[PDB]
Amino acid sequence: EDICFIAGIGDTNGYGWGIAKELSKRNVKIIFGIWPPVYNIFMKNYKNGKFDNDMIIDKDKKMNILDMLPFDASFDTANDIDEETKNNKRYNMLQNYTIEDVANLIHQKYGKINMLVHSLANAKEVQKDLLNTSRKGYLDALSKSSYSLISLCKYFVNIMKPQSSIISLTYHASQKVVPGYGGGMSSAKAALESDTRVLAYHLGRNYNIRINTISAGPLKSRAATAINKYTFIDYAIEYSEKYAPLRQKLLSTDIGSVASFLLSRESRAITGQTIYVDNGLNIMFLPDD
Amino acid sequence: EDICFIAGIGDTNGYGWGIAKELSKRNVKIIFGIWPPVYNIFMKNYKNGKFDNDMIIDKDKKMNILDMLPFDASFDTANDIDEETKNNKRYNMLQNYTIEDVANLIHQKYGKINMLVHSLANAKEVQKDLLNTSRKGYLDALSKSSYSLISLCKYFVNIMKPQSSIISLTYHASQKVVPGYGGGMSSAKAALESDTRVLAYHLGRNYNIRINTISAGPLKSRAATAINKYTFIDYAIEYSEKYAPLRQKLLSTDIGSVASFLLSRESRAITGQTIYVDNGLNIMFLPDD
Amino acid sequence: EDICFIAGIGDTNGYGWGIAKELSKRNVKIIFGIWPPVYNIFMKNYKNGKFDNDMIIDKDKKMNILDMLPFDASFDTANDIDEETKNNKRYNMLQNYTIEDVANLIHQKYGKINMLVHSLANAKEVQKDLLNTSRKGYLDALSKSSYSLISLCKYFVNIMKPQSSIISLTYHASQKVVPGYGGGMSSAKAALESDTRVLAYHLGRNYNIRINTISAGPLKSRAATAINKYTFIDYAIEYSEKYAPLRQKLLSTDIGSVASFLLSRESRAITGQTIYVDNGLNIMFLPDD
Amino acid sequence: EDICFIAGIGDTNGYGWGIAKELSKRNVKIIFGIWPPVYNIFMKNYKNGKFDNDMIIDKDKKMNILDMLPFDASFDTANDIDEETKNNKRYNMLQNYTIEDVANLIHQKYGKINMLVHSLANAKEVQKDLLNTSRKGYLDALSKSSYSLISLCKYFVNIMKPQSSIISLTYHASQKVVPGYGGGMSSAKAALESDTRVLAYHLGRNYNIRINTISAGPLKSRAATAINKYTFIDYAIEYSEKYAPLRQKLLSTDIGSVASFLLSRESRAITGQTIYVDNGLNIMFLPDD
Ligand SMILES: NC(=O)c1ccc[n+]([C@@H]2O[C@H](COP(=O)([O-])OP(=O)(O)OC[C@H]3O[C@@H](n4cnc5c(N)ncnc54)[C@H](O)[C@@H]3O)[C@@H](O)[C@H]2O)c1
Ligand SMILES: NC(=O)c1ccc[n+]([C@@H]2O[C@H](COP(=O)([O-])OP(=O)(O)OC[C@H]3O[C@@H](n4cnc5c(N)ncnc54)[C@H](O)[C@@H]3O)[C@@H](O)[C@H]2O)c1
Ligand SMILES: NC(=O)c1ccc[n+]([C@@H]2O[C@H](COP(=O)([O-])OP(=O)(O)OC[C@H]3O[C@@H](n4cnc5c(N)ncnc54)[C@H](O)[C@@H]3O)[C@@H](O)[C@H]2O)c1
Ligand SMILES: NC(=O)c1ccc[n+]([C@@H]2O[C@H](COP(=O)([O-])OP(=O)(O)OC[C@H]3O[C@@H](n4cnc5c(N)ncnc54)[C@H](O)[C@@H]3O)[C@@H](O)[C@H]2O)c1
Ligand SMILES: CNC(=O)c1ccc(Oc2ccc(Cl)cc2O)c(Cl)c1
Ligand SMILES: CNC(=O)c1ccc(Oc2ccc(Cl)cc2O)c(Cl)c1
Ligand SMILES: CNC(=O)c1ccc(Oc2ccc(Cl)cc2O)c(Cl)c1
Ligand SMILES: CNC(=O)c1ccc(Oc2ccc(Cl)cc2O)c(Cl)c1
Repeated sequence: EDICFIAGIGDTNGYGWGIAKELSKRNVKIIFGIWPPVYNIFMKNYKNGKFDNDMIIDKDKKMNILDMLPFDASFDTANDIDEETKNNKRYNMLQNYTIEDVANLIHQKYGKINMLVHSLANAKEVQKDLLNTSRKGYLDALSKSSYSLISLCKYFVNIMKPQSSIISLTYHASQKVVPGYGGGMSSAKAALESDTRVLAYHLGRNYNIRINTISAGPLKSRAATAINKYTFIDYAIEYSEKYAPLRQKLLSTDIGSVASFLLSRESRAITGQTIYVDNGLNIMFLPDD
Repeated sequence: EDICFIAGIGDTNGYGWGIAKELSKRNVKIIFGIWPPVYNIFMKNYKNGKFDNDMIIDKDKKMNILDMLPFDASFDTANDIDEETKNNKRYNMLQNYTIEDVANLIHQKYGKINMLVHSLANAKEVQKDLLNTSRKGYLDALSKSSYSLISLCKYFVNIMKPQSSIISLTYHASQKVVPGYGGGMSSAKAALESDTRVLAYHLGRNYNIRINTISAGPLKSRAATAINKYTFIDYAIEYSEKYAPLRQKLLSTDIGSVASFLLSRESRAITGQTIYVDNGLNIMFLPDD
Repeated sequence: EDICFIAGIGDTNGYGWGIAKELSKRNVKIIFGIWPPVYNIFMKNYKNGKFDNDMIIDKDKKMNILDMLPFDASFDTANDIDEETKNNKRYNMLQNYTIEDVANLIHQKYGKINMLVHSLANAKEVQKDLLNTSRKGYLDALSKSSYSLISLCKYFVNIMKPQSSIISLTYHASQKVVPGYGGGMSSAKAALESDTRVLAYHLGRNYNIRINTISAGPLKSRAATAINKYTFIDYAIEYSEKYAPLRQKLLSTDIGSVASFLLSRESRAITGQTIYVDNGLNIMFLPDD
Repeated sequence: EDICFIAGIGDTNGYGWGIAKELSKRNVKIIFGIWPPVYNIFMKNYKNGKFDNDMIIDKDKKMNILDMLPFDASFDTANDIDEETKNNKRYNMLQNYTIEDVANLIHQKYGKINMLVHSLANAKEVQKDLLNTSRKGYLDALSKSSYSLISLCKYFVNIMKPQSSIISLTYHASQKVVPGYGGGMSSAKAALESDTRVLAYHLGRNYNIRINTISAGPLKSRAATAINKYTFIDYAIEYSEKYAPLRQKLLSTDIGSVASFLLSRESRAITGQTIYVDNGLNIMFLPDD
C-alpha cells in the first residue's frame, strides 16, 4: 500500500496532474491538496466528470484518487489564519486546510504516508520585474513558493515512515536569468533549490527521508498562462521545442514519470538534488543557427 | 572624485570596514550607512577615537570618511516605518534613515555616486535550524538580507552615473549545506545570489551599471560571533585555515581589495557573478588527511 | 525485447555489475564488454561457477547474460591496433575487440540494441598527483576514460533504435578537488561530464537518442582498491557513511537502479545531465564533527 | 620589479596581447612565448614596426617587452622532441623552445619570476563536431590546450617566488554547449577549468602560489577567425552584443585588466576560480528577442 499527498492542483492542466497520473500507473493512492479558492469548482468539475478523459491511464486502469482536500500552503497552523480568510466566501464553508491540519486530517483518516509532492508556486507581483517588486510582493512570493515546502516538511515528517521521499518543482530561472519571470519568483525558486539541500541534510540524518527538486521545462498550465508577460509561456515553449536537444513536446506525464521514480525506493541514493526534466534545454548556451 | 556608499557597518571588526579601508587606499570618498541601534554608540566610539588605530592605511594616509549616516535596510520609504520604530529609544532622535531617504540625503549633500556596497545580513532565527524556522523568521531573514539589496538598487540607481558598480556579500552555504547557518540565512544568500544575476540583466541593459556578489571566507566579526551555534565561527575559521588551499589568515582587507576592484572600472566586463574570496576553500571536496 | 551493452567490467565487484543486476529485474538482455587482458580469466570464473551466487536476481530468476565479449576502449578500429598488441600474450588469441569491431559483432549476432553503458575508466598514473602526471599518463587517462565514450557513441549509434539511451559513470572529483584522485582521472571525469552535454545535443537533435552520466559515491570495487593511495577508498567510504545526508551503505545496485531508470522511456525528458547518486554527499560543505 | 611570462601569442590581435598591455600599465616586464612556426614571422613584424602603434600604453609609455621567445606547449623537455621536428623548416633554426627549456632559459637570463599566463589553445579538428572528432584530434586538443598548463606549472614553479600568480583563459563551452566549438576544445576547456582547482590545491598548499582561469567572451582574434565554422566568431560577437547584460564592445584589455588583477597581491585570497569576463553573457538563459 502506497500513499502520496500532492499539494497544489486546481485542474488537470498542471504538473500536479501529470505527477498524479504516473503514480497511479504504479498503484499508489493519491490524496489531493487543493487551494480553497479553486476547490469547490474542482469538486463540481469532478462530480460532473470533466476529468474522466484526463483520468485515463491508458492500460484500462482508472486513475485512483483516494481523497480530495482543501489546503492552503500559506497557513501553518490554525492561529495563523487571519480574520479576513475566516470570513471569506471561498473559505467559510471549509475546515482543516492549514498545513498542520491537513497533516493531522490525513494521518487520522489513513495513517502514515511515504510520498510528498510540492507542486505550487505563487507570486502576487510576477508581472512586475525584480527591480520593481515591492517588499510585500517578494516576501509573499517567498512565503508561498519557498517557505511552504519547509513547513510541509516539518509537519508531514511526523506522518511519514522512514525511507519516505519528497519532491518540489522548480525552474531554471533561479540559475539563469529569464526576463518576465518576476515578482521574486526566481528568488523563490533559488531559495527553494537551496532549502532542498539543507533540508536533505536534516531529513536524511534524522528521518532517513529523502527530498529532491525537479527543474521542469515549460508547460502550458493555467498558472503559466497567468504569467501573462501571445505570452511568456507560448514563447518559452516554442524556444524549447526548437532549441532543446530533445525536440519533442514536453508533457505533464514526462515530469510525473520522473517524480514517480524519485518518490520510489529506486532513487534511494539521490537526495538534495535539482533534477532537470526539460528535454535538456538547460545544457545549451547558444541557439544553433 | 569617487564616492562609495557602504551599507552595514557597526564597528571595525566587519567586512564593511575592510571594504572601507581598501577603497580609501584608492582615494575614494566613503559614506557610512549605520543601523540605528548601533549608531550613537558608533559616533561615541568615533569621536573618542577608538577607531584611530583601525583607520590606519599604513602608507601615511588616514582613512577618509566623508560622512556617517543612520540607515535601516528594512524600510524602503518613510510610510514603511511602523509606529513602534517611530517611538523607539534608538530611532527617536534620528531622521532620513530609510533607503529612499538616505538615497535622497546623499544625493542632495554630494550629488551622484558611482559605487555601492551591501554589507549586511540579518536573520532573527539563525540559531534554530531551517526545519525549525517559523514563517515570520524566514521572511524576516529574506527581507533584511536579500530584499534590501533589490530596494537599495531601485533607489540608489537614480543617484548613480552610468558605469557605476554594486557589490553584496554572500556565503557558500547557499550552494552547499553548512549546519548551524540557520533561520533562513542560507535561503537568503541563495536568493541574494540569484537576484545578483537578474538585477545584473536589468541594471546592465538599462543603466550600464554592474552588480556582483562576493562569497567570503569566515571572519570573526561581531555578527559571526552572534551565530553562536567556542562557536560556529571559531570552528569555520580553524577548518578554513587548515583545509584551504591558501593556508593564510583571511583578513577583512582581503575582501576589500577584491571589493575595490569590482567597484572600479577594472572589472568593467564582470557582472552577475558570485566571486569566491575565501582562500579557495570552496574548491575542496574532502579534507586532506 | 531489450538489449543492453555494458562496456567496462572484469568482475562482480564493480558498478557495471550492479547496473547489470538491476537491468535483469526488467528482463533486458545484457551483453558484457570485457577488457581483453582479463577476459579469459573472467570466462574461467564464469565457467567455474564463481559468479553464480552473484547472479541471482532474488525473485527466482537468473541474471540473463546474452553474451560476454572482449572489448578494448582504447582502440577504435582494426587499424588502430599497434604491433606489440599483435604480439601480446593476452590479446593474441583474441579478435574483434575494438569498438567498431564489437559494435559490428553485436549488430551481426543480435541486430539493433537500445541501451548503452560506459562503465570503464583508467588513469595509468592515478597515484601521482596532477602536478606530477606526465603527458603520456594524462593523455592515456583521457583516451581511456573520456574519448572512449564518444567513440562508443560514434560506433554504437549505428546499431541503435530511435529513443535509445546511454549512460556513463563519473566522480565528483571533477567539480571539487579530491586529493589522491590523480593521474588526470579528475581531468578525465571533467571532460566526460562536459562531453555528455555536447553529445546530448548531437545525439539528441540527430538521432533522438539521450545520454546522461551517473556521478556515484565511493564503492569498494576492484579498481577503487587498485587506486591504492588505509586506502584512498577506505577513507572515502568511511567519510561518506559518517557525513552523507543518508546513513546507509551505498550499493552498486543503488546506482544500478538509477541507471536502469535513466536507460528507460521513463526518463525520455532527461538528457545531458550529471545525476548524483552518492547518498547526497555532494551537497555537503563542511562536516559537523 | 615584476616579471610576467605570457605563453601563447602570435600577434596583437589576441588576448595575450590585451593581457600584456594591461600589465605594462603596472610596470611589469613581459616575456612572450611564441609558438615556433610563427616566431620568425613575428620578429619580422616586430622589427618592421608593425606593432609599434599597438604597443602604446596611452600615457606616454611604450610597452616594455623584456624578451620574446620561441615556445611550444606540446613538448615538455628536450627528449620530448620527435624527429620530423628535428627536420621541420620552421623549427630547424630554433632551439630551447620546449617548456622546461624556456623555463630554464628565462630563469638563466632573468632569475625568479612571479606571474604566469597560459594563453594558448589548439584543437586540430575544431571544425568537426565532438561526435566526429578522432582520437588523434581529441587527444591533441587536450595535450595542446589542457596538459600544457600543468606542464607550465610543473616547470615554472621552480623559477617563481612565493605568493606568485597564474592564469589561463577558458570558454563557457565547457559548461554549456556551443554548437561549432568542436574538436574537443570544449572537452579541453572543461579539463582546464577542473585542473585549475586541483592545481590550486597542490600549488597552494605546497608553494603558497595561486592559480585561476579567466573565462572570456568572444573576441575576433586570429584563432577565433581560424575557427572558420558568417563565421562562428562573427555570430558569437553579434549575439553577445545584442544579448549580454552589458551593451558595450568587449576588449582584450577588458580581459587584460582582469588578468592584471588576478595576477597581483590584490587577490591573494582568490584561487581555483573560474572568473567570467564576458559582459555577463553567461548568466543569461533565453534571449528576449
Ligand atoms: N508550468 C510550467 O511550465 C512550469 C515550469 C517550471 C516549474 N513549474 C512549477 O510547477 C509547479 C506547479 O505549477 P503548474 O505550472 O503545474 O501550474 P498550477 O496551476 O498547477 O500551479 C499552481 C497550483 O497550485 C495551487 N496553489 C497555489 N497557491 C496555493 C496555496 N497557497 N496552497 C495550496 N495550493 C496552491 C493552485 O490552485 C494551482 O493548482 C510550481 O511550483 C511551478 O513553479 C511550472
Ligand atoms: N563574517 C563572516 O565570516 C562572513 C562570511 C561570509 C559572509 N558574510 C557576510 O558579510 C556581510 C557583513 O557581515 P559581517 O560578518 O561583516 O558582520 P557585521 O556585524 O558587519 O554585519 C552586520 C552589519 O550590518 C548592520 N546591519 C544589520 N542590519 C541592518 C539593517 N537592517 N540596516 C542597516 N544595517 C544593518 C549591522 O549593524 C552590522 O554592522 C553580511 O552580508 C554577511 O552575510 C560574513
Ligand atoms: N567505485 C567507485 O568508488 C566509483 C566512484 C565513482 C565513479 N566510479 C566510476 O565507475 C566506473 C566503473 O568502475 P568501478 O569503480 O566499478 O571499477 P571496476 O574495476 O568494476 O570497473 C572498471 C573497469 O574499467 C575497465 N577498463 C579499463 N580500461 C578498459 C578498456 N580499455 N576497455 C574495456 N574496459 C576497460 C577495467 O578493466 C575495469 O573492469 C568507472 O568509470 C569509475 O571511474 C567508481
Ligand atoms: N577570442 C576568443 O573569442 C576567446 C574566447 C574565449 C577563450 N579564448 C581563449 O583565449 C586564449 C587566447 O587565444 P586567442 O583567442 O586570443 O587567439 P590567439 O591566436 O591570439 O592566441 C592563441 C595562441 O595559441 C597559440 N598556440 C597554439 N599551440 C601552441 C603551442 N604549442 N605553443 C605555444 N603557443 C601555441 C597559437 O599560436 C596562438 O598564438 C585561448 O586559450 C582561447 O582558447 C578566446
Ligand atoms: C501570480 N503568478 C503565479 O501565481 C504563478 C506563476 C508561475 C507559476 O509557475 C510557473 C509556470 C511556468 C513556468 Cl515557465 C515556471 C513556473 O514557476 C506558478 Cl505555479 C504560479
Ligand atoms: C541574528 N544573526 C545575524 O544577524 C547575522 C548572522 C550572520 C551574519 O553574517 C555572517 C557571518 C558569518 C558567516 Cl560564516 C556568514 C554570514 O553570512 C550576519 Cl551579517 C548577521
Ligand atoms: C590505475 N587506476 C585505475 O585504473 C582506476 C582508478 C579509479 C577508477 O574508478 C574509480 C574508483 C573509485 C572512485 Cl572514488 C572513483 C573512480 O573513478 C577506475 Cl575504474 C580505475
Ligand atoms: C584550429 N582551431 C584553433 O586552433 C583554435 C580555436 C579556438 C581558439 O580559441 C578560442 C577562440 C574563440 C572562442 Cl569563442 C573560444 C576559444 O577558445 C584557439 Cl586559441 C584556437
